[PDB]
Amino acid sequence: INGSEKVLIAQEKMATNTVYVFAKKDSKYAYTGECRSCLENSSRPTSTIWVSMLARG
Amino acid sequence: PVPPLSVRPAVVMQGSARNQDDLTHKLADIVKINNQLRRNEQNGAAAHVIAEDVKLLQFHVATMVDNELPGLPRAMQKSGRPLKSLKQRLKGKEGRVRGNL
Amino acid sequence: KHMVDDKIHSRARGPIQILNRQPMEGRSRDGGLRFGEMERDCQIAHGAAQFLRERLFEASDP
Amino acid sequence: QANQKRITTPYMTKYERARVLGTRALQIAMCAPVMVELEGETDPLLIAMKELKARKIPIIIRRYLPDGSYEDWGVDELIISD
Amino acid sequence: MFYHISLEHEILLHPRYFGPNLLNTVKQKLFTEVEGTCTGKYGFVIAVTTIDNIGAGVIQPGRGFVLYPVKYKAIVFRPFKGEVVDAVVTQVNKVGLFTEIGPMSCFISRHSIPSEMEFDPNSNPPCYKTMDEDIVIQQDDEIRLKIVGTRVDKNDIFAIGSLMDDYLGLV
Amino acid sequence: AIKTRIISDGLKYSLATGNWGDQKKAHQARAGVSQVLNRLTFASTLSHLRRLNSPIGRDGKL
RNA sequence: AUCGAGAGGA
DNA sequence: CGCTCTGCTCCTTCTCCCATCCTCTCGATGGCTATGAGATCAACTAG
DNA sequence: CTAGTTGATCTCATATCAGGAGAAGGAGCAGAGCG
Repeated sequence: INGSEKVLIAQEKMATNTVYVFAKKDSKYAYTGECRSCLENSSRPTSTIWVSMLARG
Repeated sequence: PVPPLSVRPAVVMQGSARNQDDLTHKLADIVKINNQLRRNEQNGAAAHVIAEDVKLLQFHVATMVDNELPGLPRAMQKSGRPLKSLKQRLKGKEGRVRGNL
Repeated sequence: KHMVDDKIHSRARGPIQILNRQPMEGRSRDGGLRFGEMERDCQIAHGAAQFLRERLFEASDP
Repeated sequence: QANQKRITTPYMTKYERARVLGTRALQIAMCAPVMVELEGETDPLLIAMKELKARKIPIIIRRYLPDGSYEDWGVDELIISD
Repeated sequence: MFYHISLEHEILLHPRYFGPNLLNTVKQKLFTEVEGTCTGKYGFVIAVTTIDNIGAGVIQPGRGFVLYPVKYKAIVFRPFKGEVVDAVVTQVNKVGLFTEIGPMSCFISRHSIPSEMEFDPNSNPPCYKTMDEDIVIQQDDEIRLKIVGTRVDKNDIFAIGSLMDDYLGLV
Repeated sequence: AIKTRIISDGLKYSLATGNWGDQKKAHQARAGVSQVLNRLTFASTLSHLRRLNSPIGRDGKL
């Protein structure tokens, strides 16, 4: 580009369409299951859906 | 108070194009809206129009002295970079106090 | 790649920045070296008040 | 403050020695008379150190106290250690 | 007005003048500094009378100089509005009359002078004379005046006087 | 109707600067993509071409 | 020249 | 017998800070509205 | 001194995700006086 050799660096990201159950120590939720969902042929950003459990008390 | 030219130097580029400081661009916005409000109060203008003009003048002055107001939009400039207000000029590291004194 | 000739630099009353009339930054700009906050603290501990004033007032931007 | 009773140390501090030597060296460099004899010394710092060793520096150290008063000590009145 | 006032000053001294005689050098430097000087607030200083005190000389750090604060008795001259003083006439002209009060030279316009004293450029000495030609105000004469205005230029005071008030005339 | 400068200048700008996103959103855009190829030695070029990046943020101290 | 970004050195 | 005045707790904003110094490349940055008439004034250009 | 001409200078028109930690406000509320 404009005589300058430019190299694209591969960028890490969490995989999509997979359910990942984490547990944040400092939060109102005990457990949270997230899913960054994205249609096969991308047209919009990743729509993250969370399904959490409220912490006891 | 509009500062002197030393606080906002107009640096000349390689050619003759004199680039103005962020403070000068912001003062240009402030003077524009101030004159606009002055004429709108002097001549025909609706109350809501004057209110919008006063709101924009408030935004310009606030973003001149402090640009990182939570929630509000950042005062923009050409190339999509936010302006450096008087507060960022001396806020922390690489400011006046820590970075030049 | 790190050869000393590309790193050696010296200054004695060279160009200064426009906004604050202090030495420039870099070898390429013939700039001066930064006498930072930690250097100020070191010289305060030394008790060298005139050297501290020379570095932070007289050798930078009188 | 009563000069008959000065409460500060009778020793010259390292900072007092440093500043007195620098000041007197500048004075010598600006063509002030020298109080000691000189063999071949031309560096003002060497002359100032010779004057300090000889106790012949015409300077008074005004040491300020936290309360606001001060005590005046002649360089010949203080004990030079280093 | 002649007066005798104590005044304060501070003067720097180079290291060359430390020497075996120091107080004398500060004294003479003060004299050469404020002898014949003039200030608008204390008026003109005719001379310095006597040096009262020579404060402790403080060595300025980073500079070889030493500043000595001096207190000295000096006699000043300050003209005042409404004051009456005897003056000596020096020049007569159709624009006005010039008289010297000590170091100052004051000019009086014909408008301020009473209309009785005519111009007389035809006289051999330029002089002011009345209808009767009794009073004669010419060069080198001694005449009383009332100082009405004062003006300082380049730190030098120049006064203005009036001859209108009664009993202000030739001595 | 087709002002071709959108696609052309967009891809060119993004690869030229590394700010990965629209040129107007120059602060919401994430930089460090599309770096200048390192041509100092053949190993540096190969490694730069096989480089991966975890965009966790260098400021993060976890 | 300025600003930013990036790559590095200790 | 219902009102006030606390002052405790739980949450919510909100705002501040995030080592020092040094070298280099590389991209972006550029701000231009118009036109005409009336009037004053201050400087030449003759008188 | 007196007009007359000529520039400058100014005024007026017409367009529409892997932070944290502390401080301050606020709200719900338990309870104590107390008229």
